[PDB]
Amino acid sequence: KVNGLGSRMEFSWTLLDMWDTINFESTGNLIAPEYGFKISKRGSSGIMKTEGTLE
Amino acid sequence: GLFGAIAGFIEGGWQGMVDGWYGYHHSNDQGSGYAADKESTQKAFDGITNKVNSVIEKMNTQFEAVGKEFSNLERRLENLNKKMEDGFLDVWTYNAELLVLMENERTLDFHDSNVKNLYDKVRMQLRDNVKELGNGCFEFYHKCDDECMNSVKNGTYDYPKYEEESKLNRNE
Ligand SMILES: *[C@@H]1O[C@H](CO)[C@@H](O[C@@H]2O[C@H](CO)[C@@H](O)[C@H](O)[C@H]2NC(C)=O)[C@H](O)[C@H]1NC(C)=O
Repeated sequence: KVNGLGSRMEFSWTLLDMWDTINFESTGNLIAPEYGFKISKRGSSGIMKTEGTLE
Repeated sequence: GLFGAIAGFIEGGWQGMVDGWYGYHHSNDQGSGYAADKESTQKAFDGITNKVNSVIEKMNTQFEAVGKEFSNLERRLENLNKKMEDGFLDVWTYNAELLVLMENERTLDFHDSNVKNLYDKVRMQLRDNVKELGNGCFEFYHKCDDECMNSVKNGTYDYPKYEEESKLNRNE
């Protein structure tokens, strides 16, 4: 039991290209997205652990 | 050092000279005092600033992002990233430290060469009109003055003028 539940929710993701369609189809157990995220990248970066104060 | 001037046959440095890196000290009938050599000092300064600008400005920029980015599913790729980081760390540390040592050795020797060269420039001009004391000084076999001292410093000294007077006082 994690947070009381013995069940789990497994998430996956994808990048849907422009002018392209996505197709969800399920007879059960689907946890559907209500939202998507527009995205752009000039380059990548990193993730920093600090605990405090952006100035 | 390498050219034997600084901490060499010229034992100490001059606190009294704030004017430059290398200069003269004259002691005559008028009065004593220090004076710098603008040419040699400025040349050295230009070279030295060009030196530290070389070891600083020649370094490549390269935007990067150092971090973990690898889960516990992949501890082999973590170890790979760690080997790489440390590999470069060992390279840059060793190279930087030895660079600084070798460059400092060169710099001190460079200064030594400059003083020695000024000494030789002077001695070559004065010739046997003076007694080379060996401490970095020259004792005149004649009577020089502020008007004559400036002649020595500025590169135009009249040897045949003081030739015969110096000779007689030399074999005195
Ligand atoms: C998804 O939507 C895009 C438009 O937002 C569609 O692309 C156009 O399709 C029409 C009909 O054939 C063409 O006349 C246009 O030339 C297309 N525009 C583009 C993107 O150049 C696309 O067909 C849609 N996908 C489907 C079939 O659902």
